[PDB]
Amino acid sequence: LTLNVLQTMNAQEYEDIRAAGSDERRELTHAVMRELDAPDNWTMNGEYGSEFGGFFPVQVRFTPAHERFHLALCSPGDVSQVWVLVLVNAGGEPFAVVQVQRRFASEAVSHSLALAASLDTQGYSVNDIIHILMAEGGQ
Amino acid sequence: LNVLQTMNAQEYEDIRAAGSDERRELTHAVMRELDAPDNWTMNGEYGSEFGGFFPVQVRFTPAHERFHLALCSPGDVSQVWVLVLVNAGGEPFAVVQVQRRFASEAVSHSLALAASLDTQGYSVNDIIHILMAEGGQ
Repeated sequence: LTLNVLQTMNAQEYEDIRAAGSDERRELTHAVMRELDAPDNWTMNGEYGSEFGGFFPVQVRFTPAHERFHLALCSPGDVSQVWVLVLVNAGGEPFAVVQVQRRFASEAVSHSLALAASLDTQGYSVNDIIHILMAEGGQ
Repeated sequence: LNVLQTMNAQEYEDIRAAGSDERRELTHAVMRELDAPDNWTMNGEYGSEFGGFFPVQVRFTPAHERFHLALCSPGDVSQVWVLVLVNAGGEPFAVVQVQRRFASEAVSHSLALAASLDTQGYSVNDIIHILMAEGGQ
């Protein structure tokens, strides 16, 4: 499971690995995470069962230490044809899709995360962080 | 009911954005149109305890908790209502039904069929394949 393999796989092929089993899915999740860089003092966690809702064959969450909000990277599958990066405030609002990608673009995700982090450190509100990330994300 | 059918994805997100009270009222209005099968519970997301992906998200769960279904509203993530079935452990999983416009009776019917098949001892894999046919997926 190289970066190129992760990029060429369609929505059904993501659902196919989830369908193959828990160990197969876990492998896929780790390969996605291996391509990503979590910002300093943030945690990065993948979903291995349905603890994150189970909606996406791969779901990776990135959370700042204070945990006021998180971002979730959601893979192609039955729900969405494209990779989706969302920002969710605790309590569900504000919320936005800040970026969509047709093909897995790893460096782009990590940069948006790096941007989210520094904006957070710099004391920007969640609303302002969403508005900025959407512009950075072409959204 | 008619307002729910008439609202586009962006109005769903505008209500969640307006505030927690406004979102709660929208969640309850959706839930009021639906019927949970006997011995199942129905719960709506009020914050981000179901992930917060959808302006309205309603979960339907049998008491045995081997699996559940979630109805997910239009918004940023999806232009359409989706009904998904999630097994314990995240697999098997499927979208069993998609709706461009909220069809409350069709959701309740799909849920009653899932409950019916489950009692009759169908595997979750088989319930998925059957509900997808019933749901037009």
